[PDB]
Amino acid sequence: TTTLAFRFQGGIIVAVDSRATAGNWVASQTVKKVIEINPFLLGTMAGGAADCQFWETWLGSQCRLHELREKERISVAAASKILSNLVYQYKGAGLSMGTMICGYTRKEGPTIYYVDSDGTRLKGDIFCVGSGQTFAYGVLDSNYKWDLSVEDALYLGKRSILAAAHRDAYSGGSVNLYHVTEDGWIYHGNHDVGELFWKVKEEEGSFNNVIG
Amino acid sequence: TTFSPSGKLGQIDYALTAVKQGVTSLGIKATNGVVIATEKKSSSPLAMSETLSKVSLLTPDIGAVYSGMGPDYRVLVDKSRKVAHTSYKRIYGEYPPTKLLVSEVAKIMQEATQSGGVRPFGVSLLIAGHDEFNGFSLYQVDPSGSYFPWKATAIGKGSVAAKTFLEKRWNDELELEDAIHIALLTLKESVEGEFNGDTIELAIIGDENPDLLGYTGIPTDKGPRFRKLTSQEINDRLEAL
Amino acid sequence: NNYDGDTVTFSPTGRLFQVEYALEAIKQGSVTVGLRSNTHAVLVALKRNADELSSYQKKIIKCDEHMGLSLAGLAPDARVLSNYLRQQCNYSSLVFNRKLAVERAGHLLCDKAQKNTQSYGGRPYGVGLLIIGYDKSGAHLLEFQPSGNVTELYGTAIGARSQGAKTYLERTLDTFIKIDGNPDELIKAGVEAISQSLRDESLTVDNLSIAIVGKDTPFTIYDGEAVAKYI
Amino acid sequence: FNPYGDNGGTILGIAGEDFAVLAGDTRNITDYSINSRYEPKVFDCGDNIVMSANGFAADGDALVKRFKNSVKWYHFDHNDKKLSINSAARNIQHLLYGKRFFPYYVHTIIAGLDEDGKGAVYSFDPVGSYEREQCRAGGAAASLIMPFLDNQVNFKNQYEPGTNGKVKKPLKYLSVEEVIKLVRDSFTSATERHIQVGDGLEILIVTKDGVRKEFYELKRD
Amino acid sequence: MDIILGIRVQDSVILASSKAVTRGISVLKDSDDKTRQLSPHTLMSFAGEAGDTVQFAEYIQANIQLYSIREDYELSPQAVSSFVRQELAKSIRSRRPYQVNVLIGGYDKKKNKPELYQIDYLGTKVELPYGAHGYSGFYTFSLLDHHYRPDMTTEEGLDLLKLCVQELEKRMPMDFKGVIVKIVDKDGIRQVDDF
Amino acid sequence: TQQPIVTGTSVISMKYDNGVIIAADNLGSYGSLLRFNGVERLIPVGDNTVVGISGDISDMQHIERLLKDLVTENAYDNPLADAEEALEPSYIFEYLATVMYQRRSKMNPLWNAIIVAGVQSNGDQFLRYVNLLGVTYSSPTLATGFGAHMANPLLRKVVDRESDIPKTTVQVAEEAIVNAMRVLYYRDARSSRNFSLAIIDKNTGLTFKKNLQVENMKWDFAKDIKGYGT
Amino acid sequence: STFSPEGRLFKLGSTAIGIATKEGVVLGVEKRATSPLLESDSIEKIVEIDRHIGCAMSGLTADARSMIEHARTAAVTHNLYYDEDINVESLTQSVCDLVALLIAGHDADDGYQLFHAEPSGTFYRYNAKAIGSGSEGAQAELLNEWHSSLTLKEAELLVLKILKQVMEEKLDENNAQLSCITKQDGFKIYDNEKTAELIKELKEKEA
Amino acid sequence: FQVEYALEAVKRGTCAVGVKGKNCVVLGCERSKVSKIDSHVVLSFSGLNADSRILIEKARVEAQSHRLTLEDPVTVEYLTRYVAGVQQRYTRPFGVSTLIAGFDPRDDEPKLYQTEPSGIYSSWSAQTIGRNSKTVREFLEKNYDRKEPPATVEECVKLTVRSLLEVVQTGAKNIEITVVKPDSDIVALSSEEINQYVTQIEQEKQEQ
Amino acid sequence: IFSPDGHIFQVEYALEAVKRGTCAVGVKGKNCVVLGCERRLKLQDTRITPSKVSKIDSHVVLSFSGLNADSRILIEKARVEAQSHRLTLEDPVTVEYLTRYVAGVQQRYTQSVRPFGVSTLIAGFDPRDDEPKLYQTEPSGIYSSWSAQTIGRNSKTVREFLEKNEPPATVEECVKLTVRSLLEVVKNIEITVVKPDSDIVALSSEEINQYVTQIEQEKQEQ
Repeated sequence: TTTLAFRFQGGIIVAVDSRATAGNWVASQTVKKVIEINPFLLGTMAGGAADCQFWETWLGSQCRLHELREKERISVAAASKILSNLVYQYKGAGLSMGTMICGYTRKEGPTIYYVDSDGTRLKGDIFCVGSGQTFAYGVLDSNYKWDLSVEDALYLGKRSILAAAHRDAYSGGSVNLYHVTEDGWIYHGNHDVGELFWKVKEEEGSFNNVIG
Repeated sequence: TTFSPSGKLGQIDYALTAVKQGVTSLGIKATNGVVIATEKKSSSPLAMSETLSKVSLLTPDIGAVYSGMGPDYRVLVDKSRKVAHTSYKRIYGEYPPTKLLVSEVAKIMQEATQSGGVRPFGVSLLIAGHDEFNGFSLYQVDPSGSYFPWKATAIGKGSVAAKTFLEKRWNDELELEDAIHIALLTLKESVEGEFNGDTIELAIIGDENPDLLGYTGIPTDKGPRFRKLTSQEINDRLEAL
Repeated sequence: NNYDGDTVTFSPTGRLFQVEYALEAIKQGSVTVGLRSNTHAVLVALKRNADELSSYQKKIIKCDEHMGLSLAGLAPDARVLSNYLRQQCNYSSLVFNRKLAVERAGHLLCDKAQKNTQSYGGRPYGVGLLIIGYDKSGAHLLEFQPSGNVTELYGTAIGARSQGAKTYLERTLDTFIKIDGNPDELIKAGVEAISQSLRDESLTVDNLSIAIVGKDTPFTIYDGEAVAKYI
Repeated sequence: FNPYGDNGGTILGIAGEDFAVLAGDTRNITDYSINSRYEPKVFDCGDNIVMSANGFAADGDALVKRFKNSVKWYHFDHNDKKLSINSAARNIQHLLYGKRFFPYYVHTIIAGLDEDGKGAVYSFDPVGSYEREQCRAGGAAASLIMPFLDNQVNFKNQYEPGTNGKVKKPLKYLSVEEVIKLVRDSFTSATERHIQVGDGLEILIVTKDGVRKEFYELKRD
Repeated sequence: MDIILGIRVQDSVILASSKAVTRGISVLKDSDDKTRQLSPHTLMSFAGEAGDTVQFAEYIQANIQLYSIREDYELSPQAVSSFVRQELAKSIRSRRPYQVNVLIGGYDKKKNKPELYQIDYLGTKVELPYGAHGYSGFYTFSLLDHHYRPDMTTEEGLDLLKLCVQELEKRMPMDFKGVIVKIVDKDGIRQVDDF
Repeated sequence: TQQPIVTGTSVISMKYDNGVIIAADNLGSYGSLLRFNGVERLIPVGDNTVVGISGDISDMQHIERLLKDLVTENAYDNPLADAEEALEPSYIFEYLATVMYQRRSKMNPLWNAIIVAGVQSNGDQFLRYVNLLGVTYSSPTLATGFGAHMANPLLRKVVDRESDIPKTTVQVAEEAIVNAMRVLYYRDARSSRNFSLAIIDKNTGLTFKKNLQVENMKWDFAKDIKGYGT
Repeated sequence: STFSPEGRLFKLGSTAIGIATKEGVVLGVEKRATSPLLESDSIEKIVEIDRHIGCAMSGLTADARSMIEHARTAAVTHNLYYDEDINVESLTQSVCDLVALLIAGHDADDGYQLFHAEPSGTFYRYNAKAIGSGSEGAQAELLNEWHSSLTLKEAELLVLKILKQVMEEKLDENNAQLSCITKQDGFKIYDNEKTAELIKELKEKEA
Repeated sequence: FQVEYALEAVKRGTCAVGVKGKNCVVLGCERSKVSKIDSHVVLSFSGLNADSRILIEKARVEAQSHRLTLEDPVTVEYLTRYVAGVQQRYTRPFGVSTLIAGFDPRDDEPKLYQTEPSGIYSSWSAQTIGRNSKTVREFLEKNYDRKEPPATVEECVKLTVRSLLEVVQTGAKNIEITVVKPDSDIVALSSEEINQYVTQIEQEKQEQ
Repeated sequence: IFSPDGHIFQVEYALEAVKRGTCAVGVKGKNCVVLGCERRLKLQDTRITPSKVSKIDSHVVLSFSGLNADSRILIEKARVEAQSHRLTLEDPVTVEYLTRYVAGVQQRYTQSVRPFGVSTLIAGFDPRDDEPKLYQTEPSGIYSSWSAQTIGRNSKTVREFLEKNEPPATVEECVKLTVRSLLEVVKNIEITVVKPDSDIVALSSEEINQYVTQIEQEKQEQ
């Protein structure tokens, strides 16, 4: 799996692949690796599909109880803290989770919290998660800028996931992109790697070692 | 058990009345020992009064006597033994001193005075004992859990007359045998019925009794200081009386 | 009197006042009629509305395709008893693949209701139920009361003014038990019986509720437009 | 004490416009011994839904019984109303994840028509994790069955001739009969090359007209 | 792996902790602060397993703040360190031990003395003039033994800390991405921009 | 139970045109020691049901007690219990399967394999298998232990599919069962010469032929074998 | 916990009114701030149970608030377990399975519903209902005015007229409050401006 | 009538007064009842101070537990809700009414609330609880204006002291004042400060 | 359960029981805190009878009035808590902290069984400070600081005497004020001198006699 999320002047760009695998057998190529907690909060699942999907769906219900009780949205810090505490209380029980809690709040701005099985919770501007995280980092750290335009940030996320999909066996499928804006999150669609790769090779001229 | 508008605990006074209805029991401290005495009534001439002893051992250094409801005394006594072993000797390797065991027994009786669903115990105890640090001791423990040390005291239906007699007889230089003499006289003056070694019973917290230790060859262990006076031992003193 | 206020106290005459007042609780409720033939069992209920602007209470509870019941008295106690009956039938199905026999269900409800009439702190169920079902032994109809008594019956009526309905059922007993091969006449006899218990009111498409179960009929409840053909 | 086994079954859900198909072999296995030739593992679940819990047979039975209980209780509470495919998917997810640390080793598939009338197939892992899919094989011969279904149902790696690999073949709908033919051929191949498949093929068809069951013979050797 | 160092100076306690956060093959962050302000004049730095460090740090901080709120005065650094030790030692025999080593540097406003306590994950409290946890002590202790004095001012302490940190950079294989240095003294807690 | 100590080896059964036939040997083996030869592993539970059990003998006796308790508790407040609302084979099997699966889930399994054979009140034959893991299935022929490998092919040669059941008479099925017993006696080291056979017929009810002997053994060819190689 | 010999087990609050229509359900509550210092915006006599269910109450006493929390938990857990919003009647049953209440909301099973808990805890579905001391006078007007073709626009003025008729003080956007649930918008509370313009519409009707 | 008797017990507690300004919220009490629950929020009570201890400790523990479960500190709304919830759960019940005031995390709007033995709580711009709460509340209604609110800390403290001095015998020794300000800038007015303001108002009261 | 009009029955009756108990007196000095009790019988064992003043820790003592049986429970609760505080924190309990705990334990029995019929004065010094401390408690579970205060059956009288009788300067004046309060209200008096550094001492009968004879000579003078 490859997932990345980076803050920039226009908000947050969240990109993830689609492939899910069980050994060598590729189980599916259309796994939705973003759980949509609320119109302003976005989970990014990696590792174990069952654990992430179930516990972030439950986090959605906790968020709903939060608005109903307090009439204001759960902060990104609060949701990430709930998830971190929950995952921590099952440490050693076998949970397999890597989660970036991306959201936007009036009193927080754009914010990303990295959460994983071992209980860690990190606030940060750039995160890559999954088996392909290093390949995504190689591109993000070499191309990331705070003042990227929205189109350039979307393309950077798409390209960073494409690199990991190319180089990592467990990170193929298709690229799903989300843009967490001041007024919510925008789903910028699904891009199949089998076409994105050739489009990017032609336009950039990169992947010069790949025959074609 | 709750406070009455006058500030008194309501049902405790009834337990004290039950104690006042009990048979006379005595305690006297000599400089070198302690005597506890009491008359034992009988339900019928056929009953073997020798089966029941109103005086009972709590620890080899501590003994107890009572006036009031006998079954309550019996259950309180085996509770007292259980606490004296489990709570103190199991930890410190030694028997609790008279003060500590008296405190634990008072706690046992006070729990009933401060808990619902149970009535207070209907017995007042005189717990005689000895310590290496506090020395000889004699404590009266009331149904309320209030306990106070006494030089000499009496409880039961003969309480007031026996107390006024002890106040005359007691002095700071009594030896244990003088205390036994005074106890015999005081309890004889209070027994309305027959008075002999089988109706009266005595126990003493005195010097060590290695003859009762039951084994030999350990110089450090000393043996019980509590011992009951047999019917023949009491008859000897009443004859010499 | 001083023996009325507790369920665990016999009166000097040996009566359990706290249970007889539970029976009065059913006597407060509206009438519901039940009757059976050898092949079909039918329930008929006169529902109540709190106000002209208010909908009527559902007096028929469907357990499943082979069993169901109706209510008279405190509805929440009916909820509790019906969900317990559901639990028992569901447990039987899971653990044995066995349709819980209607007599077994009746006696299970009897046993559960008896407990409240013996232990302190519990309140007798202020609701009586008519239970119908069809199983391997044919159609059944049961009468349940707060005291725990459960009775198997050809027909009966519980609730306010149910005595007239019971009198009509007793009069026509030899007739409706003969009804064979068709449910229409049985439902007609049921609605005729319930009509005996109406004062200053009449059966209407909104008051009446009808249910039936039988050999060819999984438990179905007719109401609204469906019951128009019987009123 | 090993509390798990593998009874060697295969199931296959395919969805399209107007219909959903859930097919699975009837062979039952323990090691290299055939337990029974005809043990259905695809079930008509009522409410126009079809369910299968292929994998370890005992856990399949247990999970199916639990889901029957849950759907019946849903009928008890919500006035006998029809249960939707997504509601069933969430119910099964909660059933499966309720035993996270002692999982049901069964790969569950439910197929049916969604609230919009379009075919839907939901597939679960032993822990939960349901994904709605256009087609999804499962069980022993999933790896044999599924690539061919990709090639035929979705025309992956197929391009219009003469376009030199630039124009993909469009994904026109398969009719129900064509899906039956594909399922039969795929299960024939799985039977022929997989030792755990070949006794009998049972197919349940879901459409607005209701569930429809068809049975086909396999090699049985 | 983490670096956490502490030096007790005549007037102040100087705590330094590594900025890197490593998870598996990749460094996730290079600016992490491995410290929590237990009280206005008490500061704690922690090292150990990923979730355990922060979870224990926040649990301890919440408990210390609750105690301070309840009693309406700041707990002495000795009391804070004893509470932390009791929580750590109480955990190793529980189902979920905290694999967390902590250095508590505080200024005792009542004794008017800086105090540094080293507490390992087993619950071994010891008051030290200079402390280090894990392998970070294997390089720094000899240098600290050589150059340390009781009477240093905070600036000589920072120079000594520079020596220790650059020794760690030289000889130690891991890249800990520098340290973040905080001084605890009479005036409270502050951070040094570039010691 | 974590390990079987004393065990009964195998049970076989098949359904014929009018009912089910089931058989099992009477030997419980303590390891390789053929210790107890009088064990009965066919458990009648009515005129329409018989339960065959394999595996641990103590767990078999526990299961027999469970079946006795089922029969006892079914009759409570059940005036019809002797002719309808009586315990069908399906109810017995479902209760046993639930118990077995629950024990499995608690990691305290009954080390038994159980074949519940009988006829439903509607006359349909009932024949299902359940083992310690809770795995259940039905087939025209069922077998346990070495029967699943040795005997089951022989029975399947008679009734290979559901279409063959009405073609199979009582005598054909009984001959098949007896031949399967003879083969299992030949080749199963845990088996015994003595076995019990029960026939449930939709018309004539339960027949229970106990302590049958394996007969027509073939050994006279053994005199010509002269050891390994030469 | 004890029956009387008649078979029964052994009103002063502020008024709340509600109307149900083919187009939506409208709820209204008397605010009656006890002092000008009291934050009128902090008087939440109407609360959301779920995105399509709201509850109007005579008074948000803590016993009511615990029931609100239980109902909210029931709705949220129903969504979690079934991936579907709780039906109104199912929610009322769950709360009953747990003060005068007007549980009202919308669903695709029975459309627009309003529920009132009778003193014995048995919920009744209503076309129009009022509670509190004003119910005694309100009920006759509700019986008079409701008709099957009642529009939401007319229902708002109906509830406002009931409030005007029963309230102790001249209606304004602060002393009384409205809320409605609609299939498209869900449960929403009329802001002070909308309440104000509706009050002016009521005055224009009076004029 | 148990809660009614609890309210009667409240009627015998010392009076407490709260006032909210544009940038300040000030609590006053007759002769510290105003006690800090978290760095940014305080609680004041009137009634059985014996029963108030359990409520205060539960509130403090809940505030810290919330800060531990969620990264964010408690809001005044949340703390008021918890106080009401606990105060219900014992319905002998606590014979205490309370005020809760402070600021939300990274907030700028002062909050003030009141809570009752019934468990009822509501937001107030100014409120009183205790024995003479009726007179002080009547006095406040004619001296506070929603459409002309206090602008500065000085105005808030002046209004609180003036309200308390309506019934208080001798202010310098019989009243106490605490000032709550954004970002945990809470402060308690010292003797010389309170005496300064008290004398400032005294110079005017004598004139009329 | 509350009484109508806001009273609490059992606490009022526990206060009555306290009022009928024997007295306990306290005086706090500039440099020490002195607690005094009147012992208020000819056969009662004086040598071993416990003094009413009890240690709760090395630096703090407790004195009580009312039911003697309940005083033991209260004292053991306080001692256990004082040692538990040192188990959790190094620093010993402050006097304020200990009085707060005893108030809480008294209160908890009123809402939970009967209240303790005990009221207490608490004195001591903080673990490393030197200011005198004196505090009071009653069955309701409320506490306050004091300069000199008394509890028990003579309180209605001796309390005004102590109000009549600028804190005293030196321990001689402290013990003098205590004994003069005991004697002026009408030598059998316990006097316990509490001093920083955990020096807690009870004055002997002969020391009491010296002070008492000096004060009676002063009383003769007038």
